[PDB]
Amino acid sequence: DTTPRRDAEYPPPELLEALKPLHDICLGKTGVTEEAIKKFSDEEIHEDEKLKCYMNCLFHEAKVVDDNGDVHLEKLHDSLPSSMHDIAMHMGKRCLYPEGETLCDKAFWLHKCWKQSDPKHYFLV
Amino acid sequence: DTTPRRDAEYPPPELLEALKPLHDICLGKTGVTEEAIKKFSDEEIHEDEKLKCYMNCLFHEAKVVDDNGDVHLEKLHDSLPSSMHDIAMHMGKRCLYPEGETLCDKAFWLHKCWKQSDPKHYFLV
Ligand SMILES: CCN(CC)C(=O)c1cccc(C)c1
Ligand SMILES: CCN(CC)C(=O)c1cccc(C)c1
Ligand SMILES: [Cl-]
Ligand SMILES: [Cl-]
Ligand SMILES: [Mg+2]
Ligand SMILES: [Mg+2]
Repeated sequence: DTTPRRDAEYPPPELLEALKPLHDICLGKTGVTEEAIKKFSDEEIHEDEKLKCYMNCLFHEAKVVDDNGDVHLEKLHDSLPSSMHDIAMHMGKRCLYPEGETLCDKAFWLHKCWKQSDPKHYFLV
Repeated sequence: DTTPRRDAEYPPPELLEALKPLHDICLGKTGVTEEAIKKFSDEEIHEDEKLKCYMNCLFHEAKVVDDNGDVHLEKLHDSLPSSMHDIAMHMGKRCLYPEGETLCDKAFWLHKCWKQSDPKHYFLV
């Protein structure tokens, strides 16, 4: 099943809460719309350059990046609730090696790869 | 459970069979001993420089490397039987980013990291 799962247990409320201030920071900086975030989360994969940089910004603000600003998938995994560790692993197992010229391109590459892999459990806020 | 699992079912016999010709090639190329391989597989981590290159050679001969000879973990995962997929996932989840000067160093880094992560299922032939 590919329908996004959105209920009281998933996405983990603690992760949603933790992401709220990072959302404020990154939406402020990039000027992405809330609509574009919601559509990417719950509807079709779509192209929006500010959204790509919004995705990069969340990784940077969450401190899940290396010295070059590239996503460090282990740091990212560590930062997620343990309840979603297995789902996350499977979502990212064919998404190890982002491609793209810029950090925004590579961040978007990751989100798109995850959403293609597990659209039910992929989300973005 | 940290003791190496060695029985008629695991390691998968079909994988051991497929590895045999690669072992012959790579031992010839690198000068590692049969004993050094068995010791690393079943006994303790140890740092034999020819073993490290043997490890690198298997990745090359198995065609699970990128254009620069670095291990491509997705390619590697796809080369393993389904029966090992989950074991390999967990074994590698904190071994994503090898460290080392040479390709032999990085290959050893991976094997050591896998063996530290799951010495029950880690093996080398
Ligand atoms: C270490 C986990 N992993 C390797 C398979 C990942 O790609 C991974 C890490 C964090 C978050 C997501 C969605 C995937
Ligand atoms: C894609 C699987 N993976 C990411 C978690 C790995 O590190 C991985 C891949 C192949 C073989 C082993 C032992 C680990
Ligand atoms: Cl889509
Ligand atoms: Cl798998
Ligand atoms: Mg020795
Ligand atoms: Mg050296």
